[PDB]
This record gives sequence, C-alpha cells and structure tokens, in this order.
Amino acid sequence: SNLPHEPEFEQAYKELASTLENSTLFQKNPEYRKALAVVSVPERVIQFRVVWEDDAGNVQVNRGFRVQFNSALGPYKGGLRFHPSVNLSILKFLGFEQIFKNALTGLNMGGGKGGSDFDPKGKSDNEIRRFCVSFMTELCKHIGADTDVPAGDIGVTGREVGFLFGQYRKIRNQWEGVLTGKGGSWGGSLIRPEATGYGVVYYVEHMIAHATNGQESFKGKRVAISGSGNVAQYAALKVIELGGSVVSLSDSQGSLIINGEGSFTPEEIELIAQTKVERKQLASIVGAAPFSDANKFKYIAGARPWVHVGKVDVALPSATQNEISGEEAQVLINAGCKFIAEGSNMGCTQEAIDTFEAHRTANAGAAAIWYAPGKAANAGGVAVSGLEMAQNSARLSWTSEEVDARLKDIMRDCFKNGLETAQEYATPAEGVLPSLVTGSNIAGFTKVAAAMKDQGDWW
Amino acid sequence: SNLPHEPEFEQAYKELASTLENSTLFQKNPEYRKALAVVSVPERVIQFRVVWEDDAGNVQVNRGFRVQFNSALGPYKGGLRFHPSVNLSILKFLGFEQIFKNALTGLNMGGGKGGSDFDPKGKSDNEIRRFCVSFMTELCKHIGADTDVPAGDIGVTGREVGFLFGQYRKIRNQWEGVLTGKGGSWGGSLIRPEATGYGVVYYVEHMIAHATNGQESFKGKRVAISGSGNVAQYAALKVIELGGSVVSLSDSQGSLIINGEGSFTPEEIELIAQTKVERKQLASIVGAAPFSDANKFKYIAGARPWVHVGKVDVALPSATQNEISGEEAQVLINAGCKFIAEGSNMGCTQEAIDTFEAHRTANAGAAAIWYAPGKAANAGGVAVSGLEMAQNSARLSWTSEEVDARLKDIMRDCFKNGLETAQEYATPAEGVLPSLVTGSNIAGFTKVAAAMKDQGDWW
Amino acid sequence: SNLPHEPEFEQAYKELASTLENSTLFQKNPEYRKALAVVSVPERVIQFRVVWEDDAGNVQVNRGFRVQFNSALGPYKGGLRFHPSVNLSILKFLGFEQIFKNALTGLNMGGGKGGSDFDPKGKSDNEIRRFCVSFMTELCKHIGADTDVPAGDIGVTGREVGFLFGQYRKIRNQWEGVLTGKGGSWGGSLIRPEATGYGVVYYVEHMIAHATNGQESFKGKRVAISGSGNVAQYAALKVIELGGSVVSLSDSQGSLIINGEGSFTPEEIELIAQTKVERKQLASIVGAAPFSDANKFKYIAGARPWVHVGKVDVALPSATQNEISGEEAQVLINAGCKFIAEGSNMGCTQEAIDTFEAHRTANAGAAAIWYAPGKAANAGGVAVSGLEMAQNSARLSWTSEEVDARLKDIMRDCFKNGLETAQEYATPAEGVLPSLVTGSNIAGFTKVAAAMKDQGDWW
Ligand SMILES: NC(=O)C1=CN([C@@H]2O[C@H](COP(=O)(O)OP(=O)(O)OC[C@H]3O[C@@H](n4cnc5c(N)ncnc54)[C@H](OP(=O)(O)O)[C@@H]3O)[C@@H](O)[C@H]2O)C=CC1
Ligand SMILES: NC(=O)C1=CN([C@@H]2O[C@H](COP(=O)(O)OP(=O)(O)OC[C@H]3O[C@@H](n4cnc5c(N)ncnc54)[C@H](OP(=O)(O)O)[C@@H]3O)[C@@H](O)[C@H]2O)C=CC1
Ligand SMILES: NC(=O)C1=CN([C@@H]2O[C@H](COP(=O)(O)OP(=O)(O)OC[C@H]3O[C@@H](n4cnc5c(N)ncnc54)[C@H](OP(=O)(O)O)[C@@H]3O)[C@@H](O)[C@H]2O)C=CC1
Ligand SMILES: O=C(O)CCC(=O)C(=O)O
Ligand SMILES: O=C(O)CCC(=O)C(=O)O
Ligand SMILES: O=C(O)CCC(=O)C(=O)O
Repeated sequence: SNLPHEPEFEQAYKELASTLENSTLFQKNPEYRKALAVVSVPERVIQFRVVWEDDAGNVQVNRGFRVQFNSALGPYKGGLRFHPSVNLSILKFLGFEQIFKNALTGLNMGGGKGGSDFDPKGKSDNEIRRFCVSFMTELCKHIGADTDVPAGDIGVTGREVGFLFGQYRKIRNQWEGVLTGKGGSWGGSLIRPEATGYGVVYYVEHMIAHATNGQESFKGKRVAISGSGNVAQYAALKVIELGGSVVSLSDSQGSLIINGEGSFTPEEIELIAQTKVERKQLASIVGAAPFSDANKFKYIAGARPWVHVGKVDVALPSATQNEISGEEAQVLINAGCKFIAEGSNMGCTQEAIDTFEAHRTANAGAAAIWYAPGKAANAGGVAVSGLEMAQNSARLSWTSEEVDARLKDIMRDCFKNGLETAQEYATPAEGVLPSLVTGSNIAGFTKVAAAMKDQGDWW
Repeated sequence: SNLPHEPEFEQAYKELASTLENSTLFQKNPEYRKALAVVSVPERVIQFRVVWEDDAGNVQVNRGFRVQFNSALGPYKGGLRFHPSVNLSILKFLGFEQIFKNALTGLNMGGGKGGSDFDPKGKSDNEIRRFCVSFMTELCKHIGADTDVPAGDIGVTGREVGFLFGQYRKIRNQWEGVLTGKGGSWGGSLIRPEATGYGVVYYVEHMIAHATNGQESFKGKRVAISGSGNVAQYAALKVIELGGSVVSLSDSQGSLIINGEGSFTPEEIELIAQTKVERKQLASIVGAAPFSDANKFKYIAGARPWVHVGKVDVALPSATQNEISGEEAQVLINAGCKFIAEGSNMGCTQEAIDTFEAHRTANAGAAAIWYAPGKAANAGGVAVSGLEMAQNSARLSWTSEEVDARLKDIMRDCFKNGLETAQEYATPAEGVLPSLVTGSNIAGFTKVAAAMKDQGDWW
Repeated sequence: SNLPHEPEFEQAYKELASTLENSTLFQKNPEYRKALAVVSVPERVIQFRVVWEDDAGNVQVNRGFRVQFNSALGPYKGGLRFHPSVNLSILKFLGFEQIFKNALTGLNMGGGKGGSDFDPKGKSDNEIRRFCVSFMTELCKHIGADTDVPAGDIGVTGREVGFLFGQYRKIRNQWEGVLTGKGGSWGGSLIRPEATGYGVVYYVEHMIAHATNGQESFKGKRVAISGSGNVAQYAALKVIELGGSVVSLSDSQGSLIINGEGSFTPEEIELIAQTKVERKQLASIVGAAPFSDANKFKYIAGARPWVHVGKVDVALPSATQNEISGEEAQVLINAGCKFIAEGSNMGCTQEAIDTFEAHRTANAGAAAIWYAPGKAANAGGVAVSGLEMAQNSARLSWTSEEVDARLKDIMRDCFKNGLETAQEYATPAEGVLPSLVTGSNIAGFTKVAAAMKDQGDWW
C-alpha cells in the first residue's frame, strides 16, 4: 500500500460496506466481495495546479481535481465543488456515493466528482471568471459529452457553469452536453434548478404515504431545512407548495429560524436566493426587513437549526456532509421528527445514522423515525442532469411539465427500489419499516457490480 | 488483379448479380452495372494478429478481422463471428450481404462484419475474456458510435459483447453505442435478444397471409428449425406463441427432432439455451430428462433435420451458411413445405435456391414453395441493433412493447418492399408468386447504388 | 486548503526551501518566493486503478500513478517505482526533486515520477507482464515522446520497460522514445545501465580532487555502498575500476559487508546482479560460494552497512530514501568518512544532512565531511536517459565511448555549477568547503523559476 488517511471517503465506504454485510447479499453472492474491492478504487483521478490572476494583478494558486470513479453504467457524471475544504478525500467520498446514486436513477451515468479548494467568498465575478477559465483550460482534456459530464455542487452555480462552458467550447471547438446545469438558451433543461430539492420532497412524500398508510402528507407538517443554496431553496419551495411549513434555513455562519408557528414564504426565499447569488451571508440581511422582524425570524449565530426549531415533523439537511451529529439526531427524535432525508451528500454523521436506524428497529410503523440516504433522496438533481444530456443529444428542449413528470417517476421508482430491496435482503421484523439506507445501498451496488462483471472489470 | 479464391463471397456476389440481370433493372438503369463493380470491393478491411494467454499460461495466436464494406447509408454495421472456419472470404460474404440487408431496414446503417478464427468451444470464460480483451485492444482503433458498430453473430453472445465493451471503454475513454447486443443496465435494448428470430417469424407471417389470401397462419403449422443458438431459440419461441409446432432444432454435431406430432415447449428451449450458454452440445443433454424421452425426442448424430422431420409446412434454417443442399430442398418440397425463410445468412445452397425458385415459377399461388432470403427475413436483428443505437443516442431506454412494435413495422415494410419491387422489375406470370429474393436484392441494391452515386463513390 | 499529510514530499520541500532561505537568493530576487509557491504544486497528477490477473486466475487490484510535476524545461521526465510503499507523497517527493535534478543536466527535461504499490517480490515474470500490460493500458493516454518519458526506478528494470513499451506500441501505434532504459536492439542507449552509478562516482571524483587539491582520488579508498540494484551495482563497478575498494552492499533484509580489508570483485557483483534479476535476497546466496566464505563476507540480517564497515573514506547510499539516520551520520564521521554522495533519492535523513553540513562549517578544507545531494550526484541516469531520447530522435545509436564522454562532461559541469553557485550565494568562511546541497538547489531552482517566468507560469 500504504494508503493516505481519507476520513470522509473511509466513512462513506464503511457505511456502504456495513449495510452490504448486514443483509443476505453476500450469502447469495459472496463473489460480490471482489466487486466491492475493485469498485472502491477509482478508475482515474486527475489533480492539477490552477494558476489564476486576482483583481490586483497578483498570481494565485489553487488545486483542481476530477475523480472519475466508475463508468460501467455510463460516462462519468457528477458535480464540481469550489470550497476551501476541498481535497481528494472529500471528492472521493462524493464520487463514490455518486456511482450508486446514479445507478438508482435508471439512466446511463457513471460516477465522478471534482472541484477545487478555490473559495468563491470574497471574490469578484471577474476573479471567478478568471479562475474558471484557468480551471477548464486543464480540465477540458479529460472530459466530454460521452466521457465525463460535470455540473455544479457547493460553490458552483449556473454562473460558474457558464464560464466553464465558454472556455471548453473555445479550446475543444465542440458545442455539446459536456456540462449540465447550463443556461436555458445554451442547452439547459427546464426543472434542473429545481430538481434536487424538488426530488428530495417527492421522495419524502412517498416515505410519508407508506409509513402512514396514506393518512398523512406534507400538508400541515413542519420541516426543518439546513443550508440556503440550491438544494435548500427548492426543497423549501416544494414543501410550501404542498402545504407544509418551512421552519428553518441556515448557512455556514448561522441559522435563520421561524419564531413560533409559521413558514418561510416564496418571496422570502427569493430574497435569500439573491443574497446567495451575491455570495453574502444570512447574517448580512437580518438587519433589514423582512428578516429583522423578530416576531417571525430568529437568527442564531454559529448554530445549526436542529435543536432550535422546537417540534418538527421532517428534517432535510441540505448544506454539507456530517451536519447532523448523534446528539442532534436524538433531539430531533425527541422533537417528534418522523422523517429525515438527506438533501446534502452524507449529511448525517454515522452516529446520527446509527441512532435513526436503532429507532426504526425499536419502534413499529409510524412511531419510527425513517432515515433516507442522500444517494436515494437527492438523486433528482443528477437524474435531471441526465435528462439535460438527453435533450442536448436530441438537439431539442422539453417542457417544464415533461421534465417534472419524469423527475416524479424517477423518485417514485427509486423509493420503491430501496423499499423492495430491503424487504428482500434485509427483511425487517413484522410491523417494522424496511431500511431505506440498506435497500438503496444494495440496489445501487448490485446494479454496478453486475455491469462491472459483464464488462470484465472483475471476474 | 490476380485475386484470391473466395468461394463464399463469390457465391453471394453471383446470386445477387444473377437476380439483378434477370430483371428489367439494367434496361432501366444500365449505369448501375458500374455501381455493382464499385460496391463489390470493400471500402476497408482490417486484419490483425490476436495474441492471448490460455489458462495454463501459454501464448496462443488467432486471426482477427473487420470488414467495413460500405458506408453510404450509415456507419458500418454488422456482427462479429468467432468460429474456427472464419476467414476473409466468409466475412466478405457476410459483410456484402449486410450492406443490402441494412438497406432494407429503413435505418441509416452501412454494412460490415468481423470476427476471428478463435473457437469458443473448449475454452473457459476466463480464456474468452482474455481473448476479447486482446481482440478489442486492436479493434478499438477502427470502430466507434459514428464509425462502425459491431454486435454478436455465431460464437459472440452478450457475454463476449460485455468483455469487448469493457476494453473499448478502458482504452477509448468514451461510453457510447459502439456495440449492440449490450446488457440491459449498460445500454442494451429490450427485444434485442429476441429480435432476429422474432423477425424471421413476423416476415413469414406476411408470406403466409399473402400466399393463402389470409386463410392460413402459423396456427397449426409444423416448423422445422436448424441451429439452437440465438436465432433458432427465439424463432422457436415466436412460432410456439403463434400456435405453431416446432419440430426440430440442431447444432454442429446433430439434430434433435420431435418424434411424431408435438412441439418443443418454452421450458425445453430454456434448458437448451442454458446448455448453449455453457458451450455444450445437444448430445450432452439427451441422456437425461426431458430429452431422454424417446417418445418425444429423437437425437440423430451427424444429421441436419430436413430429411428426418417427415411432413412440414415451414422451414427456417437458423444455423449457418449452405445448410440446405439441393437434395434437401427437394425433400422439403416432397414433405409439403410451402415456406422457407433464411434465419441464417446464406442458409440455402445455390442448388436449393434454384430448386425453390423453379418450383415457384412452375406452380401457381399457394401450391408453390416460397423462398425468402436472409437479407429480408433475418433483418430484424440488425434493425433492433439500429434501435439500440437510437436509444443510446437519445440516452433513454424504450419499453419492450415500443421496440417490438417498431420491429413488426420494419418486417412488414421489408416484405412489402421485396414483393412490390419484384412485381415491378421481375413481373411473374399471372397467378405466380413474385420472387422475394429478386425483389429484396433489387430493392436493397438500388437504394445503396443511388446513395453511392449521390455521394460521388461512382459516376 | 486543507491539504493531506505527505511527509516525504514535505521533507523534500522543506530542505529545498531552507537552503534557498539561507543564502542571498531572495535578497537579490525576492519575487522568486512566488516561483517557489507555484513550482511546488504539480502541473498534473494522474492516479488510476490497475486490475490484473495472477497466475491462479484471480483478480488483483493495485494503484497506479504518474506525477507530471513541471514541464518548463522540457517534457516531463523521470522513472517508475514499483514498491509496496508507493503512494502520492513518495512520488511527489521524487517528482519534485526530479525537476531540479533535470535542470542540472543541461538537457531539456521537465520533472515527473510515477509507479505503483505493486510489489514485484514473489511474483512470476508472467504476473509482472500482465501487471505492466494493464498499467500501460491506462498510462499510455498521458505520456509520449514529446509529452512525458518514463523510465525505471526501484522495482522497474529493463524487463518491465520492455513489457510497458510493447503495450504502448500496441495501443498508440507509434514507435518512439516514450520510455528510456530500453533494450539495445529496440532503441536503448549504451551506458544507460551504468549511468547512474558511474555518474555518482564521477561526481565524487570531482569532490575528492577539489577538497584535497588533487592529492587524493578513489585509488586506495574504502567505499561503503547500500543497496544492491542498478545504482549500487554500477557505482561499485566504477569504484573498483578506479582502484577503490567496495566494502559493503545491502538490500531490504540485510547488509553484506567485506570482513577486513578487501573488496567486492566484478565477478561477485555479477552474481549479485543475477540474483536480483530473479528478485531474490542477498540472504539467499550467503549459504553457498563465494559468499559463504566468512573470511571475506559477513551477512548481517536487519542491518544497514554504515556502523558495521569500520573505517571508511566514502559513503554512497544507493538504495532508498531516509537510509542514513542522524546517528549513522555521526558514526560515519567517526569512521573517517570525508565524502558522502546520494545515489538514492533523498538517501540522507534531514538529521544526517544537518550533521554533515555542521561538520563542513566547523572543519576547514579536507578535514570536513562533504555531502552532495542526489539531485546533483545521481543525475547521470536521467542525463543518459536524455541522450537515449536524443538518439531515438536522431534515429541512430551512439557508441559507448560517445555516451560515456558526454556523461563525464555533464557530471563535471553539474559539480562546477553547484560549487560556483554556493560560492556566489552562500559564500563560506575562508578555508571552508562550499555547500554543494545549497549550491545545487539554488542552481536548479533558479533555472526552473526563470524559465517559468518566461513562459508565464508566474509573474
Ligand atoms: N446542486 C445539486 O444538484 C446537488 C447537490 N447536492 C448536495 O446538496 C448539498 C448542498 O449543495 P448546493 O445547494 O447545490 O450548494 P450551494 O453552494 O448552493 O449551497 C450550499 C449551502 O450549504 C452551506 N454550506 C456549504 N459548506 C458548508 C460547510 N462546510 N459548513 C456549513 N455550511 C456549509 C452553504 O453556506 P455558505 O454559503 O455560508 O458556505 C450554503 O447555504 C451538498 O451536500 C451537495 O453535494 C446533492 C445532489 C445534487
Ligand atoms: N444473432 C443475430 O442477431 C443475427 C444472426 N444471423 C445469422 O443467424 C445464424 C445463426 O446465428 P446465431 O444464432 O446468432 O449464432 P449462435 O452462435 O447463437 O448459434 C449458431 C448455431 O448454429 C450452429 N452452427 C454454427 N456453425 C455451424 C456450422 N459450421 N455447422 C453446423 N452448425 C453450425 C451452432 O452449433 P454449434 O454450437 O454446435 O457450433 C449453433 O446451434 C448465422 O448464420 C448468423 O450469421 C442473422 C441475422 C442476425
Ligand atoms: N536507476 C536509476 O537510473 C535512478 C535511480 N535512482 C534512485 O537510486 C536508488 C536505487 O534505485 P535502483 O538501483 O534503480 O533500484 P533497484 O530496484 O535496482 O534497487 C533498489 C535497492 O534498494 C533496496 N531497497 C529498495 N527499497 C528499499 C527499502 N524500502 N528499504 C530498504 N532497502 C530498499 C533494494 O532491496 P530489495 O530488493 O530487498 O527491496 C535494492 O537492493 C533509488 O533511490 C532511486 O530512486 C537515482 C537516479 C537514477
Ligand atoms: O447533476 C449532477 O451531475 C450532480 C448533482 C450533484 O451535485 C449531486 O448528485 O451530488
Ligand atoms: O445486429 C447486428 O449488427 C448484426 C446482426 C447479425 O448478426 C446479422 O444481421 O447477420
Ligand atoms: O532516467 C530517468 O528518467 C530516471 C532515472 C531515475 O530513476 C532518477 O533520476 O531518479
């Protein structure tokens, strides 16, 4: 070996491997242990220096990455993250998860992830442009419409996708679906901005219907959300549309929580959206209307929302990895939370997951908190990216209604697959909800493992 | 010149050329003689050494080929054959036929064929993997989704397609529709396994309806099939579904014939399918149930089925070229056979064809045996390969019902084209069935010849 | 950031940076601090999975790497290491050093390094072949005669270069100087096998002449060598040719030391060379003649040679990084060692270097132990690799005498450059030997930094 310490990647791997072991999978297919050893080493990783010029004319250096983890099911597919935390460990955890998430969409997409330790905060739009130009000058050699199709993630919006696309087209002299999250007039898809957040809510709708035998829905439920970017914004919007209340949003500096009964409104979400476009914090808008209304809003510096929202019915962590601790998980259970789905990749700590899963095993039916992993619940974004690829390959643009209908079908099938797979391989006690994390992991892994075997990646 | 002796290719060429001469085609378009001279020389042929390692660690050498015969109508398209007989002559006959077959599908596909003298019999799956890896290491330079799209044929199943695809993706670093016959989760098409055999039966349904003025169908007919691989299996299944009886299957070592009235069943076909997956002979399963039941089954070592089935209504040779001799053709006529369609490429000897065509000319209406050439009747496989390409380019997967409906329409149009073209250019005597071989040949040739002229390949 | 822990890389970086700071370089050119920040992040790194088949038919997985550190002065250039320790940290230290080493040769070569955690020990030649085939199947995309030219290093001999070259030629369909260390009939260079070890000895000849005002040479000196592979073998041979005594060799399991006065002979070195070709340990040949002669040889299991050789005049660590500890450095000083040059990359620990450099500063003239860094002393290998590239580009083969003459000139110029640069930028006290480590580091760094500035890599 001897291998570097990659805690985030190791966490993701261990949770997958644990769920596979705690099932009948390896009794039925013990040869899949070999598949697991092979799939866990990325097919290819590219790391590269990115030199770029700041607004003062000074040289700056950052590190760029693209992890091309697995391509059995399709070209590598997954986002780009621009955040100062970024390193290979983080991108490997993300790319690894992406393989199995993509498998659950039913579309032909392999798994990858990339990005940079470039921090968009405090940069001008001009600085972001120059950075994206330099970044893509190297990345374009390694990607392409039938090769690897990136998109956004934390710190990468349609703005950055644009600058990246422009430079790709300039060097490669091809106009194609090399990126998704593109602008509406230059190959974007309707519903792509909404897709991840909408999908998370669609998925939880199925969880609620199943756990409650159709007796409950989002109507009248209180939903605590974290983050305030793309996933959080549209998850919030969909909750509101379905008659639920959104009782929190947050960012890296603090939480903005509804004080009492009430909800964010669509108009408030749009103000927050514009603030985040400008790369400003929630803290910067709580001094003026509407967010200075202390009757409606409480801003809590340095906090996550989970312990401050009081009673809640659904939690949708939608910011970043490891944002629900073991202690926070218990608080949510004590607050009456019965549904927790990850908008963020690896949003729950392992302690949180263990807490939720023990609770499910101990409490029959609708008394349990039911946990859905990000690879199932947040797959709507990448699914609609696949549809953007489909549109670009067709050279046509579909309607909002057409894309949204497909998104709904994909989320329904993903839920059913996880539910039915857990019922088959990890059969719960009578009256106990099946494990959606175990089911989703087995369903995604087996699809990839079998395609790998067919293609001679292992034998 | 001076040109090598290529008997199979010369046979295919001479039969095409003869049908074109025995028509009014060259009275109307004498310049098409030039097209015939040009189209008959392949655009490109690649031959290459394939070195591979056996399970004992020893070097082995085989010969690889890809004949890229014509691309006027589309990228080169056709299968790969792994059989010890393979040489350039055989692959040229196959690739030549493929040009005109592909033309009759209505899809944009040129004609090609390839393969190796590698013999899968007696090899382990590991040996087949290593062979496919080495084979594609060279072939990948020459093929691609808009260039040349291979598939299976004799000795190449989904297993080999998988190993080939994996190695292509590894070297070329593109995930695309470079092969067809792919697995369901990695870009395959529903109905592709069924397509060739289903199509042959769909085509003969039209022949029966026409010859009998709608009075007869497959219902109650006895159907003698040869081979026991992909084409034979699904032709048998479709016959059974339509209420016909399948009275024979065969392989290279002997024939397995129904003893009396009766049929293979779907369950028996599946047992035979699994035996052939394991590369075992029919001879190896006749010692145990159900095939050891001598009341139902008679295994005849060294024989073809045609003279041993007694009375039959339809014959579908579905194994290999030149598998119905002139004497066998007469026996089938004496046995009451009224429909003969080639599942196999060039399944009938020239003596057989001449016998069938003389019989058609001598016997009005439904009294004639009606012969359909492989380029018409077996075109369903390549047609569904075209639809697999279409699906891969759309980045979506169609339903079984959608693919099957298109397959039915393609086979209907192919029949109508051959029938109507023969009625126009080779008008039969009153009451005599038109020549489907002449009609199909003229219809395919003229479409290619005219596209070639448009593209400046001849003038 | 936040960056992974890469101790080997950090060690190499810190030693370079320290020598640059302890000089007048940044007084004269403070802008070179920017160059240092840019040059220290590799231009590109490729990591890739390598799946290969063992002699039992089982799947095995290893990790492959190529670090393409800097290309200002030429295409990336440096070896491949196959050793179970390999990881990115180790390859970054090696590739970083390579940039500056290559700069000192005077040839147009950038810096890189690659390899795998594949362990050649215990593998058959067939297993090594299959591994190299799989390795190059991915690596060939990233390298080429004007792009990146690998070669051997630990665990990669002409045998592996051959298997790698064969697979490159098969996929890329170009015969070119993509690798060095090639075989004599297929583009190799005479003197390349000898070059590294010969060069180390040539370099030390200059050190001895300078320190002793021409009064001493290798004639009559006792030379302790570590390792027993390519560098150690030919360093030993050259010492013997010059009338010196080689008093030790070693491998990863122990040291083989001359017992008393005496030397390894060329015939003994050839026996050891054949043992290492077979990937066997020194321990396996000490039970038979000649090495079982306890009067001449003492095998010491688990030891390095430095404390067991008694009095010595020159030490040439030629095995691996960090193989002379601080305590061993003091023992060598106490044993009368006056010259220490690294055959191995980063052979001395930082404690050893500090000890040697303090001794030089404290002891005038020939009383000092004089330390030469690997980037100066071991540059003969890569220099002759450059000449192999030159020969391949000329399409001609030079004589042994021609290559060796150029090698001698390159080593002389490298010594003079390090000596003169230290005299200019880090002027020692009267009578004190200039620092060859400081001089070599400044000379290599400034050449790269200035070329980078010219090319717009920093400003
Ligand atoms: N966009 C998509 O389609 C997909 C995204 N995801 C995942 O959803 C999550 C959110 O992504 P997305 O909305 O697109 O990204 P955005 O950059 O639009 O928003 C990220 C939000 O999370 C906060 N955040 C980011 N890093 C941290 C951190 N280290 N600590 C605390 N808060 C943090 C951000 O606050 P601040 O501005 O203060 O840093 C911001 O409010 C991620 O886990 C992402 O991988 C899941 C599938 C699809
Ligand atoms: N698969 C497809 O989509 C297409 C195939 N075809 C043609 O259909 C025919 C059958 O192909 P397919 O079913 O796919 O192939 P398979 O390899 O699946 O089956 C071939 C069958 O034919 C037998 N066979 C092969 N060679 C000989 C031979 N020299 N002598 C006697 N019997 C032989 C085989 O027996 P054994 O195992 O003992 O050798 C086996 O039963 C061929 O002519 C093919 O070119 C037509 C269009 C499409
Ligand atoms: N070959 C070249 O042209 C160049 C090589 N170098 C450097 O010279 C040194 C030797 O390389 P080279 O002779 O080519 O390689 P070889 O593989 O031919 O020999 C390496 C020697 O060092 C021993 N060795 C390797 N790793 C260790 C270890 N972790 N611990 C203890 N002993 C070890 C080996 O013993 P064992 O077999 O028991 O592992 C063997 O005797 C390396 O530092 C290399 O990077 C410098 C410039 C050029
Ligand atoms: O659309 C994509 O490719 C990626 C969406 C995303 O960021 C994710 O799945 O984590
Ligand atoms: O699907 C294909 O490309 C080929 C099918 C086939 O083997 C044939 O038409 O002969
Ligand atoms: O010849 C080469 O490219 C490399 C020689 C080597 O292993 C080194 O300089 O460390």
